[PDB]
Amino acid sequence: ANVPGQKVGTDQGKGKSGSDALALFLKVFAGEVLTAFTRRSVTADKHIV
Amino acid sequence: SNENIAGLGTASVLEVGKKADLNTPAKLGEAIIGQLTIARAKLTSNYVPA
Repeated sequence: ANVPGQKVGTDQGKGKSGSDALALFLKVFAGEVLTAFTRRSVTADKHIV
Repeated sequence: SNENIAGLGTASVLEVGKKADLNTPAKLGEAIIGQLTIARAKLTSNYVPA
């Protein structure tokens, strides 16, 4: 059957639920920022200035 | 939820006595040093370093 081993991500404290197996790991920053798309003008050079 | 993991240890609260029956200042140090003995012993059984 299965192999006995360690549970490094499960929380097995006193009086604490252990139904999640990824509770002690952290969330990290990806490395890219989603900025809005740029806008451009069209009438800059089509009249008298 | 008084422990981190079961089988490691809890905290200790010790009573000294009534307040109206310790008028003399030297009648309070006796109780204090008489209750510090149990506090000394309850910290060693949890393997707390000295």
